[PDB]
Amino acid sequence: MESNNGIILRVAEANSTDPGMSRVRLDESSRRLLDAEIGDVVEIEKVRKTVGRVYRARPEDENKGIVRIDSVMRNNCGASIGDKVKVRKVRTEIAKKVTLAPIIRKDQRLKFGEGIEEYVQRALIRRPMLEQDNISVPGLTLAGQTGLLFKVVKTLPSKVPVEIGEETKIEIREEPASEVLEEVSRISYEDIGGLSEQLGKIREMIELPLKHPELFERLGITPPKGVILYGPPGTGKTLIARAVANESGANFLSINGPEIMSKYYGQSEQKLREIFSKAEETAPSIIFIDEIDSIAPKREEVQGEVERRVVAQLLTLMDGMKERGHVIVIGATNRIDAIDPALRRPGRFDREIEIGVPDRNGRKEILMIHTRNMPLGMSEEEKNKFLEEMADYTYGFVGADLAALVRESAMNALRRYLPEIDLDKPIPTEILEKMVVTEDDFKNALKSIEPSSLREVMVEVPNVHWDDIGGLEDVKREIKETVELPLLKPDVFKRLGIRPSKGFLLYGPPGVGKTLLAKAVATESNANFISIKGPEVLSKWVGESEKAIREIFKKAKQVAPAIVFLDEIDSIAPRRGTTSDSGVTERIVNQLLTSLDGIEVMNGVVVIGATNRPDIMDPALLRAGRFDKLIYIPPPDKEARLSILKVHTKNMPLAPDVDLNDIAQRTEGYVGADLENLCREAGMNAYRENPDATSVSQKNFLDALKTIRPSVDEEVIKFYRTLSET
Amino acid sequence: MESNNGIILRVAEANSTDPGMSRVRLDESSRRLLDAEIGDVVEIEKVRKTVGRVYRARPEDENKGIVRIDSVMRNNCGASIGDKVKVRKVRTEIAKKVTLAPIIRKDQRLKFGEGIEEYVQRALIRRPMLEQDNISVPGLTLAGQTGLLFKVVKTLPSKVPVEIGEETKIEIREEPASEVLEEVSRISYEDIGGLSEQLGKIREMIELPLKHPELFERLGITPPKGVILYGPPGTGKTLIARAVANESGANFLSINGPEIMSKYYGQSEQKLREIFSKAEETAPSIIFIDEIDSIAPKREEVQGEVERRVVAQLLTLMDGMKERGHVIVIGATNRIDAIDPALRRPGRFDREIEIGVPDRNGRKEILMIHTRNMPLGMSEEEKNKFLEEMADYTYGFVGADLAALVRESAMNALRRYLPEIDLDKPIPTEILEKMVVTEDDFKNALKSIEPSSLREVMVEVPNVHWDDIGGLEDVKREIKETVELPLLKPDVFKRLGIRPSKGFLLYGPPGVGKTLLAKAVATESNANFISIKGPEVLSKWVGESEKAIREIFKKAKQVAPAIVFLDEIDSIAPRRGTTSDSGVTERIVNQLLTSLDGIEVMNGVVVIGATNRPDIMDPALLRAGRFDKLIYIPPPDKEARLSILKVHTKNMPLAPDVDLNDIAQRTEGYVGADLENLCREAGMNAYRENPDATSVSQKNFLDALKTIRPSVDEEVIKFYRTLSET
Repeated sequence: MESNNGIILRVAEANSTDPGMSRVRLDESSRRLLDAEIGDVVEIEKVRKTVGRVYRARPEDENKGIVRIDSVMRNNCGASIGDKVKVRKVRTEIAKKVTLAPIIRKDQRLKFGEGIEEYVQRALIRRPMLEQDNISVPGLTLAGQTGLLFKVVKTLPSKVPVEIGEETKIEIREEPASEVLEEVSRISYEDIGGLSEQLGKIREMIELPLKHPELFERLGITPPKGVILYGPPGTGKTLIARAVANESGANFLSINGPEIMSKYYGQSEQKLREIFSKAEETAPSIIFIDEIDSIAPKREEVQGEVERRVVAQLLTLMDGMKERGHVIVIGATNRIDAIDPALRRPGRFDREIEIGVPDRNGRKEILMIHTRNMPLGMSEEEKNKFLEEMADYTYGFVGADLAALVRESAMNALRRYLPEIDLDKPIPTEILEKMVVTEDDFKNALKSIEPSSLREVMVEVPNVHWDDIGGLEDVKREIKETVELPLLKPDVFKRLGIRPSKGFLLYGPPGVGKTLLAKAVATESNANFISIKGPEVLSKWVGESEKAIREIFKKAKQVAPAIVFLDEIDSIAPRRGTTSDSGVTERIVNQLLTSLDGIEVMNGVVVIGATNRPDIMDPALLRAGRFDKLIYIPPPDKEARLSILKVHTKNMPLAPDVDLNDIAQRTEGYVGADLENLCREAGMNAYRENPDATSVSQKNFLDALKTIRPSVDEEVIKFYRTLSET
Repeated sequence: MESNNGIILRVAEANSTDPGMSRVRLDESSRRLLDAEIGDVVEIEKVRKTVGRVYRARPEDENKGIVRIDSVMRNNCGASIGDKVKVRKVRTEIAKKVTLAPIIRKDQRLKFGEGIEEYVQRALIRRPMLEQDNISVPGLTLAGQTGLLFKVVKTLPSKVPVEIGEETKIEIREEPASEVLEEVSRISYEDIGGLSEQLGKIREMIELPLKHPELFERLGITPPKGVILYGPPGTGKTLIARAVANESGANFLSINGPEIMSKYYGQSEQKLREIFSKAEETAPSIIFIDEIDSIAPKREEVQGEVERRVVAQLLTLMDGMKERGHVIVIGATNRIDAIDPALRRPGRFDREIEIGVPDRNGRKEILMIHTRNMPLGMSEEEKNKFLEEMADYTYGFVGADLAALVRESAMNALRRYLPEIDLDKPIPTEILEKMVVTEDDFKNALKSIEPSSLREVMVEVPNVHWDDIGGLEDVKREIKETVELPLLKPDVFKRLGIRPSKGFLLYGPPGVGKTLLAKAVATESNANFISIKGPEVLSKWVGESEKAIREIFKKAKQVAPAIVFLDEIDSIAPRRGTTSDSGVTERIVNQLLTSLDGIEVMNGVVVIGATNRPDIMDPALLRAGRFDKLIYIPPPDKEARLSILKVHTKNMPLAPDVDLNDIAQRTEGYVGADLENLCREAGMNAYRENPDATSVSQKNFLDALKTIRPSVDEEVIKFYRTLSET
């Protein structure tokens, strides 16, 4: 990694795709170590003396220590993670003409198209080029068209590494050419969109079984056997295992279930045994069984004992290896519930990896992986497409869905462009210029979408703060003491001999904006936001997943610290019946008690219940340890309402035409959720299509005032006041 | 003990690993009978006329006739536990130069002698050594490498024992040490701290077949043929057996069934015959079948000719015993009902053993086995390496989880250490010196885990006494005569005509601390505790474990004297529709009724029911002969409530200005739960919620009065009484 840089620099993976390639991100403080100015061309040289020369370029968030590098340069130079390099300031000259040839292995005799306008011109923008070095220019969504690998057979400035500005003619030969360098179809970690933390968390964790073979194979420590993967597919499960294989240098051997179901009675097992034994003798290699869940579900529900021994044998084949051949059996599955206890015991698989559906941050990264093969990407075209925009329309979808989604974006572009022009056997050059991906390609691609999976609550943080919602400072001032302090002050409550409580219960009028109260304490904690809505219980009540509902806490336990917020969950108790068809409880209700009582009072997880109809609960949540603290949400008052109105209403334009005091007298009946609606509705009455300098007017508030009904009654406020007594 | 507490003694194992491997824990009289006192280095000579020196040490629980000593010195000399030893105090000698060599197997040429400064130079601890001594030092990296073993090839003083002072120079010649040996890495009795009574039983069972100096003619007993193990495997389960072989010095054979079941019809049998034949030349030896579960599962479920011939071959192995050459048969399975009736009966397996799960303690003694190899001799950080603080957190898991947990703990530390430094081919000293353990990594690793516990009940005895909860001296005096006396005075009963009762049923308001009432008498009875409650019972229902309900009594029966406590048995009957799906009855009650009638009270079991509403359920549990005495728990009262509050206030700081009499008299319609929360909620007001350093105040108990509200109504409290009258 780092020698105290300026010569040996730590290599990282580009968080962007970068313009072209040779553009390489460095830090101002790091740029002084090699002593040059941005825009300069520097050459990085390392083991094998395989080289490329790149640009000194901007940082973004970069720590002083890293260098964001594209895997293309790494693949050409074969750079592993955190390698050591020799960099120096080099004088780069002007090219005259460079003779290139496509890779026949990857092409298979397809593209004769003339790329002087497209590939070449793109290559004419400030790209250093090396003779006898294979380099690629991305872009061009698939017609059969990618950034195509071009090895330099000759450069007119013979045996001189040179840079191509915009004058020179790059030479497209199309002549067959063969090299040793690997087909880049074998991927890199960067090719996996995933997430940062997730991919990283999995990266260094999947890094340890190998670590790296080069300087350290095994001296201290030791391998912890195999690995397991969970969850539905991301960009892919086979891709994650394969990306680890390619960069690591170990051979990649795919073992799947259907191959075992193909042949029986020693035909598959001997074939599987041979491939297993062949993997070690051919090591380094990666042994990966995806469908093991299908072959080894065993609760003894399946049949064909001869089939059970086969996988129970593959388990015995693993420990037959000393871990001296440097190969790992990597498992994968959709669910951990399917495992046989044999897979569970250490010595076979002791490692656990959860593949979750990447958040918008991940889908934002997946947009880049696709825009690497196609135009129209953020900063790729000078017109900027902000990645959060496209992510706004992707909900819980994965890479395979985004790919299929982008595949349709291009397919539509194809469906429009090509058929109207049709085409012939030769691929014209013109079609590549006319080809333009449009923001509509996403629109028409979004027209076909669907979730394939069952919902399981996920982490997030809002922007809410105490000021973002007004009123009720008394309960608010208490929430600080309840949640934040046990996290920041675990050692205090020991000296006090006072044992805190796990969680509390918010109860008050229906729909006070109770969700906002959770979001407020959520952002404050700077932790993850987990809210269990009724509909989620409904959805999980249909699939008899009430089991899964307990993993929501388990998930909260592993991702801790987090705040698990239970909304309306109380309804489950009376749902079938309170005492009617069930006495105090269901099998679902006890699950909350199991996880809540089992976990310690002070942990990274914070439990918050919310019920605005608190009596229909069965007593379980009321008893000690079961949500002890009873927190009542009283309705806002004339000052809070005035204070809640002023906060939510000033997020848009405002004018003296409507004032806080006069409207406050008009609302005695509305909670945080209702008040914010009045502000929007009043603005929906006026319009800025016809001239308006403000989004609100007193006449408009009076219109919304008529629409909304002061549903509050001192009667409905009495049940809570009387109920807290009973 | 041993016949002589003087020079001649018996050798016993160190119960705590301790730094004292080179030290020896020595009783106060045993030293006096020998000679001198604490502070003297001693020379020990024993059977085989091999010697070693050590430093003595202070007793705590020791009895004169045992000197608790490490396996290192014994394994170095090669001695087992129970051998006779000649100990004396001698001169403290010193080495001018000393040699040490690593093991070949452990190395495989992986360490060239770097590390001299971090280990040995720091290893000069004034630990008495011997000529050609084999010394073990802890250290290095973890991820699961065990203690670092050295052999002394040379000590510059010619053929004399020495103790290591802190000056001397040291030689590492990169020379051989041993390519073969019985090591501490090869496991020992000490490495497992969970077995206490079980390990004891195995001794008479392994010894006599190994024989031993004490017994040959074998009065009574017999050469037991086989052994069976139970419980989740992988933690000690596989290690226990191979540990009995290493310490017994017998010849060990590990058997893997699926690799035997690999071959069919005559290829497998000869392999089995060879494993058994192999045990004949080594007879007496150790046969261990881990896969017996998979080898003979057949209750008539799975068919085929192979499983009957392989077991029949195993059944043939039971007849092949000459009994003068007797070899041990050990096996591992997750239950007894899994194997086949032929093997269950004597003549093949006459010994069937349950291997349980560790307690917070039991897990703690598994930690020091791991901590032995962990750096940072002691922790001032948060949790001291007196390990009480680390062990108590978890609901608890087996050693494999702790191993993988601490295995990843040192890994989390490595993640912060190594990736920043990385390394080159060599591993210098400073790197090993800089890195040390940190408890936060154990917590970060605690967040990545799984609850290996599936369905089961660990038992214990509580600390609750009658002082923890006061009031109702009549019921307090009643539970004593009902619980204790059946154990203490069953004979007084028969002479005068009364017979030991069956059980009694507690009932009263919810959350009065009724869960503590049983724990209170449980401490007085000094018996084992069992809690039968809904979340646990329903957990059996989810897994259709109802048979296990009977196993709880049977398990409480083998570990008896024990106490079983049934609360929440309410929720059991109605939730299946006591009156809804049947008239009064369900299946689960039959399990309790069947098991309740099947057990008996001379087995050390105390049947205790607890019910909030003794009506809705079946009269069986209510009728006498199942639950005899009926006990109503009335609500706390001022004078008793006062004492209970005095029990709470002595756990936290206190001020004179607060008086428990007045507030207790301001409190009405409350159970013990509200108050134990009250005192806590009050203390929160004074010190932290109001951010001061100060002890509580009367306003705080008044502030809690505003927070707390009546729960139990005086009218229903009368209803419970009238309800009981009927």
